[PDB]
Amino acid sequence: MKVWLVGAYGIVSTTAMVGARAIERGIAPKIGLVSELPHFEGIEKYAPFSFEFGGHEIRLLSNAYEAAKEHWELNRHFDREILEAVKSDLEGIVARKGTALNCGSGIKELGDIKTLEGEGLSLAEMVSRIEEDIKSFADDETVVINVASTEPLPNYSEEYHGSLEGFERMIDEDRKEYASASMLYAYAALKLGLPYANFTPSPGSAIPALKELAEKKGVPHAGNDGKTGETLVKTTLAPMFAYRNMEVVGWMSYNILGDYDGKVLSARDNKESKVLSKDKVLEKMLGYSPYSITEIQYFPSLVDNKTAFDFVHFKGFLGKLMKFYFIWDAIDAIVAAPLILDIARFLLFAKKKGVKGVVKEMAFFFKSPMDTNVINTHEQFVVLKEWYSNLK
Amino acid sequence: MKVWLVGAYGIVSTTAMVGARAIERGIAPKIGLVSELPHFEGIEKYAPFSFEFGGHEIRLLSNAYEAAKEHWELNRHFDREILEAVKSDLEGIVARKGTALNCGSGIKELGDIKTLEGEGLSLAEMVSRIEEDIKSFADDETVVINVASTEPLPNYSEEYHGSLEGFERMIDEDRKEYASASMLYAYAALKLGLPYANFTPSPGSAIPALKELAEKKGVPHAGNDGKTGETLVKTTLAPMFAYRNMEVVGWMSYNILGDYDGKVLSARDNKESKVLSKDKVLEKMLGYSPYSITEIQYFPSLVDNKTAFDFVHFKGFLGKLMKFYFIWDAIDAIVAAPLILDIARFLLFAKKKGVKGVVKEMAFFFKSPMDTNVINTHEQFVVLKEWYSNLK
Amino acid sequence: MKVWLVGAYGIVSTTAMVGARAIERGIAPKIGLVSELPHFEGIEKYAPFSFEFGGHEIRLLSNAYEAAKEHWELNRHFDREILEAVKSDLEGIVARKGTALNCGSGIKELGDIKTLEGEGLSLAEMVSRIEEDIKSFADDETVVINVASTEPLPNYSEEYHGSLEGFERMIDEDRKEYASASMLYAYAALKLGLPYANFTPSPGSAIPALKELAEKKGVPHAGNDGKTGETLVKTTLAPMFAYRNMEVVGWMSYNILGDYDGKVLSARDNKESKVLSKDKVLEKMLGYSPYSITEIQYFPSLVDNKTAFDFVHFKGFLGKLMKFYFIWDAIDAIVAAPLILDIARFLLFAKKKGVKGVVKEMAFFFKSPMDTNVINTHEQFVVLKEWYSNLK
Amino acid sequence: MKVWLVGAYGIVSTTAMVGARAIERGIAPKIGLVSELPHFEGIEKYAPFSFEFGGHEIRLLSNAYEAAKEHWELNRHFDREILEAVKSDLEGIVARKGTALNCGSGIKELGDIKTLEGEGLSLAEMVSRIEEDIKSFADDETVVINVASTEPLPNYSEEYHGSLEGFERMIDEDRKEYASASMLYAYAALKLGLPYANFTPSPGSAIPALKELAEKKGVPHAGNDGKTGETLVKTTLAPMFAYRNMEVVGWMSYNILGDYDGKVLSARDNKESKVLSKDKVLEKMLGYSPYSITEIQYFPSLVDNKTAFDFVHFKGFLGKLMKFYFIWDAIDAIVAAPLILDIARFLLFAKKKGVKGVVKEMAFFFKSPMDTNVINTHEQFVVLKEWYSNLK
Ligand SMILES: NC(=O)C1=CN([C@@H]2O[C@H](COP(=O)(O)OP(=O)(O)OC[C@H]3O[C@@H](n4cnc5c(N)ncnc54)[C@H](O)[C@@H]3O)[C@@H](O)[C@H]2O)C=CC1
Ligand SMILES: NC(=O)C1=CN([C@@H]2O[C@H](COP(=O)(O)OP(=O)(O)OC[C@H]3O[C@@H](n4cnc5c(N)ncnc54)[C@H](O)[C@@H]3O)[C@@H](O)[C@H]2O)C=CC1
Ligand SMILES: NC(=O)C1=CN([C@@H]2O[C@H](COP(=O)(O)OP(=O)(O)OC[C@H]3O[C@@H](n4cnc5c(N)ncnc54)[C@H](O)[C@@H]3O)[C@@H](O)[C@H]2O)C=CC1
Ligand SMILES: NC(=O)C1=CN([C@@H]2O[C@H](COP(=O)(O)OP(=O)(O)OC[C@H]3O[C@@H](n4cnc5c(N)ncnc54)[C@H](O)[C@@H]3O)[C@@H](O)[C@H]2O)C=CC1
Ligand SMILES: O=C(COP(=O)(O)O)[C@@H](O)[C@H](O)[C@H](O)C(O)O
Ligand SMILES: O=C(COP(=O)(O)O)[C@@H](O)[C@H](O)[C@H](O)C(O)O
Ligand SMILES: O=C(COP(=O)(O)O)[C@@H](O)[C@H](O)[C@H](O)C(O)O
Ligand SMILES: O=C(COP(=O)(O)O)[C@@H](O)[C@H](O)[C@H](O)C(O)O
Ligand code: NA
Ligand code: NA
Repeated sequence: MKVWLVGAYGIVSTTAMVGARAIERGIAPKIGLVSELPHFEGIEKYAPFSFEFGGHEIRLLSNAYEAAKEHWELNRHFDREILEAVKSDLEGIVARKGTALNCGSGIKELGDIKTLEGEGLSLAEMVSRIEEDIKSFADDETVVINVASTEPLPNYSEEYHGSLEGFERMIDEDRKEYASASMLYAYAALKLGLPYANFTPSPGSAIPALKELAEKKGVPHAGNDGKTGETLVKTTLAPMFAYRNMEVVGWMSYNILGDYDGKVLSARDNKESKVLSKDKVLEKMLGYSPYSITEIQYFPSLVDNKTAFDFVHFKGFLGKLMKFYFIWDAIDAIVAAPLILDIARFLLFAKKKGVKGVVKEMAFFFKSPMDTNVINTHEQFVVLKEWYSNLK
Repeated sequence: MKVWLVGAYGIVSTTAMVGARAIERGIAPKIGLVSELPHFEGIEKYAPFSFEFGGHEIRLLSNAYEAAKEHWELNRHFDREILEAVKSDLEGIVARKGTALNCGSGIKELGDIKTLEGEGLSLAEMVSRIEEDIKSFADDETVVINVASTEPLPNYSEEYHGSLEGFERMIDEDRKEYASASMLYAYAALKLGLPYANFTPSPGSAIPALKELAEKKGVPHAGNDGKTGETLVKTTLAPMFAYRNMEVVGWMSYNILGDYDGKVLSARDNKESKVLSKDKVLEKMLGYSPYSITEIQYFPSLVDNKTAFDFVHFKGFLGKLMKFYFIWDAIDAIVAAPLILDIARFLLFAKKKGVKGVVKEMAFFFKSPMDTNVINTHEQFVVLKEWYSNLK
Repeated sequence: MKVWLVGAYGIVSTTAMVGARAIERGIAPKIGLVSELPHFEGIEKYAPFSFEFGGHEIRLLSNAYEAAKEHWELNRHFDREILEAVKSDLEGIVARKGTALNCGSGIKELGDIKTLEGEGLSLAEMVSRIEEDIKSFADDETVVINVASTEPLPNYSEEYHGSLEGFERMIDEDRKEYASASMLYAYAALKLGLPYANFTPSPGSAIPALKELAEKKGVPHAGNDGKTGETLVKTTLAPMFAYRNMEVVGWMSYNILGDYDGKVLSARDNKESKVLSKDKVLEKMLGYSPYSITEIQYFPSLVDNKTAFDFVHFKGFLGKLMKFYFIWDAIDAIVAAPLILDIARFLLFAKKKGVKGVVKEMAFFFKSPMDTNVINTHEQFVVLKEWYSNLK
Repeated sequence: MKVWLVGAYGIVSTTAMVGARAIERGIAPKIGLVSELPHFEGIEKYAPFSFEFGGHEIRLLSNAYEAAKEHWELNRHFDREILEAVKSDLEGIVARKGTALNCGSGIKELGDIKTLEGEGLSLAEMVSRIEEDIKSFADDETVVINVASTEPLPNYSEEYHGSLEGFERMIDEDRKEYASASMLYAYAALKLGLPYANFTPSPGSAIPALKELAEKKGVPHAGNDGKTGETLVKTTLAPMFAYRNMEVVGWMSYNILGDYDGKVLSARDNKESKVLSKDKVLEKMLGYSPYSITEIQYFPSLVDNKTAFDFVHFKGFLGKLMKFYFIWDAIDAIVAAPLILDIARFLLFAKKKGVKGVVKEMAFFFKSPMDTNVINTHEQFVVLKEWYSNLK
């Protein structure tokens, strides 16, 4: 199959590229891959473990191997012998110039970038480069996945976002003020009839205009925002307190990381998309809102080794309060990269099975799942198991 | 309804007594009570929030109020104004002299005790005092719940434990070597046709002899071992790692507490029942055994404020290892006492609905659930919800 | 002796009042009191354990007992029987109306307040009420200690703060823009010849104008900012890494609390004084600056039970990095209140021994010690021991 | 200089070998080396950074490079490029066959071993091989350092250990029952006039017989037991509580590690030396004994990445209790290896400066310092600074 990756040279994207190839050459286990659990046997009939990559980037380096080695140099999150083995394959992967349109102040923190909007292109001219890049790569087994730096909350507009006819009116009128890059790549992929997922809290295809386009074109799509570590624990453990009829009176979630993700998120406008996504799950699960605080801070020594400190204060019998603390220490790229490969395969499955529009049953992968109030990790895992069985 | 409590003067038992009454007088919330969740509406038709207490003890103090105040003095785990309000009610609760038969070396740590076996009674003569105590209290809405100090692993015997006819042959032959107190109280309650639950890792009714008696007499029973804090988190979080296709390579669980429970468990023979119960859940959920360590140590300054430190080392994509840590800080009596009241009400429900034998669907309350391989907290909560709906 | 307390109805101030009296009535141990360590035997010759209180407040409640009970109701940080025992004594303590001049936006969070500036008084008229209040209370064994809500960083001015003649020119010209309440109370106390300490990161007497006045008047003074929990651990543990020739590459300090202190500090202008004070100690001890982050967030369920999460990332032999984590769980009022009593006694000692100006050797009590680069807790404790011996 | 290392192929020993050479070839920083702090400038006049190695082992592998690579393969605690750079140097280091005489049951856990006692040699014949090995290597700038697996507590004997004349009577009588390997290597080194340090809690030279021999021969010696991580924090932080007049009511120290050290310590007899050494520091610093628990457990996934969980429960003002928690995550070999090089250089310094007998002023390096009640890390660091200045 083919995966077009937005933000192709990022750490999640390149680790997924590295892992795909290492697994295919026989030199790495299949750990981490949900699509490889026993419940999903038979998936290889529809979406075999077999990948070619392309993508869009704004940080142009020469190819995906150079990009993979840069992140590896700082992180050493897989073995040198893997990097060497997949070098040749990755050196053949060369990203194309994307758009950082309205992606917030945090993009400054990436250093040397080049973008389509920086060439003076109108929105319509931009959309055409993007589509030309994707379609020249795409086949009948291609999916597009956004792994780009998180954008800030967009300037929402009813006219331009609330219908597909209004969204295309935006493009025709070149009204950039209301377009963000994640929407343009989503639009390009759905217009081309490719399945799409959004791994980030950017809006992507999560506006009605693009949901309406997905249904009309008969294309499945999924999102938003990879739920990979601290928020995974949150949607696993919060349920325990409800099962036992306990009130959660406060939940603190404090995250510190470095590398390119922590750097963009060091900016206040970019940080807000991610924080809101992480914060808001509590109410949806419990029915009420405990005093929550969720923060992300840059901490460069940690590089991609994001660490999360959480504290949960909660009331039990007779009203007495009590305390639970947890600390999560993981490489972000390691818990996210297999999910990119899972999402790609499940999208292809859903595509081959006639599924259109939001695949709400992929909520399990995401912090902010489209079209569903199923947040609980256990329930999400049941829904995804059952969804697959119903279509298999 | 009536609850006969084995270990009536313990902290869990007295906190439950205090809480029952405080709730009934209107001065405490219903937090902590599973049986008060919205899914279980209508339960009050079969098991209203309404309790009278009695029980067996070996530490004879004058009454349940003196016993409640002693634990309160050290713990202050509810307000003085609650203690004052429920004083009169508790002063009417007076335990009867039980048996500490073969309850292990740790019983020395309780100080001044008096027991039936210490009076020279045969097993048959013991069983008769126990039954006479219980039946003089019991009505058609009575349940017996074991909350006594944890016993060591028993000397298991096929003849004497593997059939009801062999168990009664033990009693007739006065073969004490093979009887433990928890089995004698279980036997007494089931012989009398009362529902029984075991809140501790002692054997209780979890031997075939007594399971066979429960079916024959048509009595429901449940157990074993309240799953209340660290093991609750364990059966909630371990699933997350399986959902994501991660290998758990080691799990450490280190617990330190004081008061009467930590004191009995300071003994190596008594400690083993509890440790095995806490340890063994991992395999049952995951399919394989990570390197696990589970310890309990006395730490007197903590009194009933058991604190648990856990560390989970686990492999993800590409085999890279990663770390999760958690610390649990709660009053044991506070997370256990509402469950005693829940178990009592659910037993009465099950009784009134024609249920006999092990109520496997009460696994949610227990670390070592009888007759079931459902360990996962989420699944256990679904089974209990569904069980109730099917009988309501 | 007498202690005039600025912020008399706060939690630290009232807990110190409660504790003083409980100790004097014989019903509480002397734990927590540095001045009661064996090295300081003989101090009772100069500063016996014997206290009368008065003070300034802007939250006017009826008396110090009402104020003590309000904090106790939420915190229960000492026993009911103590509160009852010291009730009569505290009911005789009635604060006088102070000034919240330029104390930042966070003062809104205290609710109902009344202030001298709110009466239209000029600076000179304000200074006169303050001095009249203090002098009508003061004797030859009186000290004034600021325990008021933390102010923001002041508008610093060379003319008005850099000399005593320029500071009094400010008062004569009624130039409020450049005066903050903490400076006015410091000025009032030093003008009256009373020793002064500042327990907060407000400026207080830490401007040259007031240091010059302290020397001229021959009055000892100390500050700034009680070092009581997380920053105490910081100045104790950071040294370990230097002793062992390790580079600290990052130190995160994340604090969450509620009650009146967390509420005022929830405001960004007020928060900054405290954060800078907590943050800046690292460089002073180590010689260089690790990447540090220090945050304070409101978390109301915790009330005065401030909890601190810290993480220290550090390099060792061969450059390999490594991790230390700590979590501090304490009642702020409990670790601060005995130090108020210690500071008062040590000030009186220093006064009776002819000491004038900044008592730099009291650095041990403070996060931002005036006139000293001795930050290390061990060194600070040696300096204070030696200082006392040299004057005893 | 030369360092003879007992347990030459262990992880601490080989990491120190690797580091020495990497530093000398210019490719690693001097971080971790106390002897490289600015206070110790001029030490290179007496003990330059310049090392040749030899040693005794019972696990015979071909040479020190093979041994270094085995630990590296599991731990990756320095870079591959370092291992490659120092390969040739280490391949020239070949250990000689030592003695595991009375080293406890845990030695079984090392797998394939060969020993002098296994050849049938008497004690006197053993002592002669050891001395012949050491003296054929030794020069006027040689030191012997024990880094061997921890032994159990020895069978102490007044006759055979309480005097040098009684110790040699043991050797003459071939009374093995009373000799342990660590004493034999200590004896061999001091008889040969070499300085000796003991990095482990084995007895080594810490018996009067050998202390008396050190004085008589005029040889300096130091020990016992590298204080490197959790116990370093303990002797740094415990003082804070005394400085502030707080009672420590309980301290739990729970350690889990794997590799060869955790494996030997998995045995109950070997574990006890280390646990007692770690536990007993509290009383010596504070004056009294808090309820302490100190445990070490094998946890193989962690290899040499020992992790320590500690909890400190302590009383403050008014008697209110409060909690501090810490977690230490470090590679044991990384915090210990530079200290071997420091100890060697400081021993040579002390030797060249006429120092004889126990160098009590090296207590800073050790958990159980000989001939001193100075336990506090700060005081220990002052003593070592001052000692060096006095002799420089
Ligand atoms: N555990 C994880 O790593 C999870 C990551 N995320 C999100 O996934 C995304 C990727 O994470 P990382 O790889 O760690 O960050 P990264 O910064 O290393 O990778 C993002 C890449 O996208 C490129 N990029 C940014 N904006 C672009 C645009 N508009 N068009 C084309 N390329 C663009 C950047 O040059 C960079 O190479 C981030 O947005 C992050 O918030 C979401 C949940 C969890
Ligand atoms: N969170 C919790 O508190 C949980 C508790 N458990 C178990 O529940 C039991 C009760 O816990 P606590 O109330 O904390 O302990 P506790 O020691 O305060 O209460 C037990 C009481 O039972 C009495 N007793 C002991 N053996 C007896 C016997 N053979 N016959 C009659 N009375 C006897 C003792 O005198 C004592 O009053 C313990 O076995 C504990 O292991 C199980 C899971 C969790
Ligand atoms: N561990 C601790 O509790 C430490 C506290 N601090 C500082 O000590 C101070 C006292 O702490 P808490 O008692 O917890 O806070 P609190 O808010 O309960 O007490 C402060 C009191 O001062 C009053 N106040 C505020 N501004 C005033 C003014 N300008 N004039 C007169 N009264 C005024 C308020 O009405 C309040 O009653 C805070 O500034 C805090 O930052 C410093 C280090 C540590
Ligand atoms: N942070 C640390 O690594 C600290 C280590 N220690 C002690 O330092 C010692 C070394 O630690 P590691 O290198 O981690 O362990 P390791 O087991 O990898 O190294 C010990 C080596 O000594 C050899 N050995 C054992 N007994 C011997 C004997 N009687 N004669 C000659 N060789 C013998 C073994 O074959 C092994 O190669 C251990 O005793 C440990 O308890 C003490 C404090 C801290
Ligand atoms: O999106 C998330 C959060 O997902 P979670 O790890 O909370 O499940 C992460 O990628 C995020 O960028 C940082 O790791 C976090 O420290 O802010
Ligand atoms: O039975 C348990 C364990 O249940 P868990 O809190 O692990 O779910 C507790 O009652 C036990 O006695 C101690 O709290 C534990 O420290 O040993
Ligand atoms: O001044 C300090 C800090 O002193 P430290 O406890 O850091 O030694 C505290 O009073 C502060 O107000 C909060 O507790 C902290 O969470 O911001
Ligand atoms: O000797 C010690 C303890 O020194 P500490 O790290 O406590 O300062 C260590 O080498 C020990 O072998 C283990 O790391 C510990 O987990 O038992
Ligand atoms: Na860690
Ligand atoms: Na806590």
